[PDB]
Amino acid sequence: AEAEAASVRMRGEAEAFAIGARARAEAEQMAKKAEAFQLYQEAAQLDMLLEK
Amino acid sequence: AVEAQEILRTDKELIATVRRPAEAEAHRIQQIAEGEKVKQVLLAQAEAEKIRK
Repeated sequence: AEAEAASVRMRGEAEAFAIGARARAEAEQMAKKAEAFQLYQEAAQLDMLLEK
Repeated sequence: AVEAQEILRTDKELIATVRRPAEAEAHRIQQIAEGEKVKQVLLAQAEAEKIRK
């Protein structure tokens, strides 16, 4: 039982740290998405609408 | 007198036949019950700490 508990603890901690890693990556990723979207005029919105 | 001696003999025979085996059976049952109780208590403790961990 102690071995199983340690296994669960360590695997869960590792996967939670991995979730945090993608979290930080995705946040720093979306910041630049917003920054790029800020420089969109009517032509770009028209392109997005006609692509969708 | 034949039957009186038979009474004494059958008294002793009934003793040796059922009175002492009853006591031995009682001792066996209580010993085995002690063993089973200790086993169940230990298993329950193991399961409880399993659940806790």
